Amino acid sequence: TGPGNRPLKSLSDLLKGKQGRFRQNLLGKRVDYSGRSVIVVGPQLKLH
Amino acid sequence: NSVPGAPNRVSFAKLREPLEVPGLLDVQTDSFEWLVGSDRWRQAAIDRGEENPVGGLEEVLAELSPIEDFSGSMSLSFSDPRFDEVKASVDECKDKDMTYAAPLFVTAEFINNNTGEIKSQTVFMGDFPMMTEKGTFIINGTERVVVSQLVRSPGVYFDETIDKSTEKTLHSVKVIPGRGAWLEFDVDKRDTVGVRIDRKRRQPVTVLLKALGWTNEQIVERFGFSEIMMGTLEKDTTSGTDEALLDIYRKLRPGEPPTKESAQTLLENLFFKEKRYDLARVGRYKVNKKLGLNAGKPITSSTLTEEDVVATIEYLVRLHEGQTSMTVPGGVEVPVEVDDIDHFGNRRLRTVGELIQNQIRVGLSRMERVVRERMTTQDVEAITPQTLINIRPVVAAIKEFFGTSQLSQFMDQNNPLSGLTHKRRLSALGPGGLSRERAGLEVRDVHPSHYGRMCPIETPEGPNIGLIGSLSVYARVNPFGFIETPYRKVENGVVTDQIDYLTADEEDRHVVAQANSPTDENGRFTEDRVMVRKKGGEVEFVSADQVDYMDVSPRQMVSVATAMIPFLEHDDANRALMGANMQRQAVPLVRSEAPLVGTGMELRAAIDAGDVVVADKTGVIEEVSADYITVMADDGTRQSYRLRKFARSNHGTCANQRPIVDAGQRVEAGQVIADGPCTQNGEMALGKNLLVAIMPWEGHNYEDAIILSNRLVEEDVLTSIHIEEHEIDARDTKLGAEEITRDIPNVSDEVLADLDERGIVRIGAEVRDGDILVGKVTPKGETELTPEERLLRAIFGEKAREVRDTSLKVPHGESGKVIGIRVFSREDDDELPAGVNELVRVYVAQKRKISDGDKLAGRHGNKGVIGKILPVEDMPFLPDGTPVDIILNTHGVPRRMNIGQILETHLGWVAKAGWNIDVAAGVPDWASKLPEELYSAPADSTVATPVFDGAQEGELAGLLGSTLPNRDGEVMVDADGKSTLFDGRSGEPFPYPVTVGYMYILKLHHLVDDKIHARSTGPYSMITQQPLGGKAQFGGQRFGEMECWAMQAYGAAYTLQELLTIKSDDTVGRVKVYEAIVKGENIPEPGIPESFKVLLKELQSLCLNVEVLSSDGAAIEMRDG
Amino acid sequence: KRLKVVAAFQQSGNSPMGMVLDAVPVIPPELRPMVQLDGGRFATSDLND
Repeated sequence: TGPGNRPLKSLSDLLKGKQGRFRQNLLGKRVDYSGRSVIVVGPQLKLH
Repeated sequence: NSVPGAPNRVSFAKLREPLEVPGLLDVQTDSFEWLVGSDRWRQAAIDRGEENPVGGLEEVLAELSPIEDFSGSMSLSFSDPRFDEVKASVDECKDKDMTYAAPLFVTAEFINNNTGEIKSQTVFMGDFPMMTEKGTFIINGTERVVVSQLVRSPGVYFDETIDKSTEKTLHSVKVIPGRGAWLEFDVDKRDTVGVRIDRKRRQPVTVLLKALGWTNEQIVERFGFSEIMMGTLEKDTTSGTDEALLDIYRKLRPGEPPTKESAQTLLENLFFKEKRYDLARVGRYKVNKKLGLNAGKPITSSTLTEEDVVATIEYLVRLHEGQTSMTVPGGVEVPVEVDDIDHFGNRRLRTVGELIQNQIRVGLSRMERVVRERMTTQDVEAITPQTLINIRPVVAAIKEFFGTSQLSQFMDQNNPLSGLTHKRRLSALGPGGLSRERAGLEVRDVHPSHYGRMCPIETPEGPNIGLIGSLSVYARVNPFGFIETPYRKVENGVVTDQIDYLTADEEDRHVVAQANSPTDENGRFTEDRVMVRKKGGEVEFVSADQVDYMDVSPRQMVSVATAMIPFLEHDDANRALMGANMQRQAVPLVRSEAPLVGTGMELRAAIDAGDVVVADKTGVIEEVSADYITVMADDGTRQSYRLRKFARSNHGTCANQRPIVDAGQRVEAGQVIADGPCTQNGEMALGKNLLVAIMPWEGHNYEDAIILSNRLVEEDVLTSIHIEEHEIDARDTKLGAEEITRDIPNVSDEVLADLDERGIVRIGAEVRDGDILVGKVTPKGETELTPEERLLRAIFGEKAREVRDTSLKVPHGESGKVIGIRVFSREDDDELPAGVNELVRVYVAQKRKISDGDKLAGRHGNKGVIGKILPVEDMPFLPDGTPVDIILNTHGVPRRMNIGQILETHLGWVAKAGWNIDVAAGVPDWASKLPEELYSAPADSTVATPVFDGAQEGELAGLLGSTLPNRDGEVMVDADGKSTLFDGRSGEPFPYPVTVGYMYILKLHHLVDDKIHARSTGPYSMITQQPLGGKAQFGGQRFGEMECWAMQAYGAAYTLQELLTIKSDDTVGRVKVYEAIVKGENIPEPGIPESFKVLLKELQSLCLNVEVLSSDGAAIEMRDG
Repeated sequence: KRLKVVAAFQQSGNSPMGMVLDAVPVIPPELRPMVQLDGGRFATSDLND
């Protein structure tokens, strides 16, 4: 453990878990040209 | 009535209140004043029955007073904790970013036993933080709240299980102390009682009994009533006492060579000593009550004893046999039964004082270790108290608690209700408590012991459901940490005026009636059958003679937030939960308006919240202004009150106070003198009353959407002020010093137009996105410029200066007006941190109107985002010509079981219509139980509907039929609560009447301005070259594994490939794609993501030979570049 | 089970000697960065320790 009684992070801890290398950084990433916002209803729009 | 200056709000309540609502902030103030040991706490303890009350500091000092070394020649003692005056006021602490603390002095005495010479000095222990008058701690300039923690009290707990391999019942008992080892006894399939000292393996309890000094004859004569004990004793296979003690030592401490005295010392240290075992006062009391030991004696010892262990074993064996009674030798008979660990008699509450006391205890233990270390190294005859005491660990522990602990949180300051509920919160999470993952569907339940102690409605609906709750209105806290609730004692069917505070254990013994039971003028129950609650909840009907207690109010089970929902009993539990949670989230508007229909918990909630200004002593107003009020008094003393004006709260909202008094007006002590943010005339006002029509409308309110009129935008009805704070500091770097100035090497000239001579913006200057607020610059060092840049600078003459611009700029998507600048400089003796030379903070205020995407809600759990803001002439209007303000869909009401809003709507109309019941030919039958003051009201009058005792359906229908006409002498809404609306954009009246009324709606703190985010290219991460995340960092949106599955199912290989490669990780691909897009060519082929190379390096660092093979069979090097 | 492990070692051309280490590889520094946070404070990756 280090300061605050927090166990140190080894290589296996890098490679394992949901927060590990594989699941967090290889099967899913953050991408450019992307946005996010609240949705409201537009009834005058077409299906496309 | 009780409040001196209060608006007139007629009430539909039909029951008298024997007990008034207590102080809503006592749960914090009482605990902290117990910790400090104030005089009023001492007086309260004495008047309640006392022996020698001691505060938390006194208790920890007394438990640590004898500090002796191994030789026994020296000792150090601490006594007499004393607090001096406060270093600074609250406003100074918040302005200068200080801590509201007071000095602590403890008298330390050193005794040298061999020579008999004693020394005594007054030792300074540090600046102990002090709670303010509102229950908050100002730490580093920020208000923080310590949340009470629900934990399991120490004691003995008996449990029973059924085995699925043999279908037999197995019992067990666990002794759970505070800061001690665990002792468990159990009965297994082989009917062999086994004890597991600490967390070791099982051993028959006969071995433990023999090790305690007992013999075979003692066990036979003690446990001669049972059979399993005899079977265990026959199979012990260990005779005598020394052999059993050696076996216990070998099992407990393997690898240590045993001797005769070591095992005895180990056992004494484990169980029968104050050093390493401490059944606290709560634990001692619980064990004494459970086992019937030491009945009457004061709680002085705090350690386990052999009598307790033998009583526990006897209780366990008699419980397994089936006996329902047991009398320990020299004890009082107690019932034999299992214990429920979720019972409120087994769960206690650690308030702020107890947590601070535990932290002080840890700090004192560290200080004692340091003192003992220093005692043996220094020379005698020169040791003094002040050369041994290192006070640093104590203050360090206190600071660590106040800045790291989960139970010390930022105060919620959306509105006064947010803070009031925050201070009254009971949390089951934190150090020594449960975790949100290791908690099953057993503790997240409404136990029948929560009635009157914990609100079953108000709890988070996310992953923390049931792990966080709120205190009830009338709930108190025992000195032991248990929650008490008041009940009226009844005798022979007559309800008396004596109120007794009972806990869950005391409540279970008696049978408690319901506060709505009809009583006569004296208290005799008019009806024989009475609804009561028996032991295990057990709602039942009993005769009027069995009852021995009654509730004080119908709303004893609800909290403050849940008590402000009118027609609560008509709403389902889920919708009421949502309504309370969203009512805590309202934002203050520029102008406040109290609801037409309320519950009466508005004066008390606003006054006890503290955001309102209340006169201290009776007198007359002399000078009233927008920022100060001067009050004279009959005594002859002037009181000056300063009002907060446009002050930013913890969450960005505007918190300003305005006077509601005039010069010459005579006020009374306790009368409200200046409203707060969400306060009108001293009452809580979180929203606005709007004319609502319940109907579908062209699909613009489809699926929980809301249509608003444009009158709200024009007249600034739902308009709120939001203040943002930006701070920047010029520190000292290794390459040079950072200077705040308006130089800014490479910019235009019009950017620096709003900056003054010192390089900061001017007050009142409007700022847009990207505008410079504070002009800073940093040393750059020697860098090799590009030849093209050098040639351009030579052409244009702009000399390259070795400074890099790091100005403070307005974040993306933000704007407003500058209203305040605060400057701190080290050269003016300002307590800046190390290295920092200058600091400057700028406040930007913005007025936000209602817009599409903002979330509105009500008090009944009906929420929705605005999907349309129609013009005034497009809204449906009454035949008088009055347009409606909001349109709510019909399809969302019936399937959510929250029709209380509809009732509110009807009542709201009557409130803003006036009514006059026609008392001609006698009082109408439906109005038999209405109070005489409700027979007629004028227009715009406000009415009160208490939670579980208010207006009925028949009274509502009668009042709908009895409303008075408008200015034209006609009625717009008939007896059914429906009106004939016209179509705004067509002119034809709607074919059927539509429900219209007035509803009180709230503007929640979920605005699109804080939600909208977009990015094309921005900052990236370091190890894996992927975009950051979050709006505050201009990050990207995560394309997780589920989205990858969706793309794979669609069959879109190229979209997925480009998303993974050239938008996240392909370092060359990103710049090539940007260049191709700008120049207009085709998008190039993707490369290799960097995350794969990082993974390969991480695998190789684990001595794994991972290599990529080509078709030939060679190895492909990953060192391209 | 023993035959599973032994035949696993026999089929491949490797040797069991790889289970005992004589040298410990060290990851490149940029994967365990020592960065200077604004204000002068530094940061470590817990692998340096």
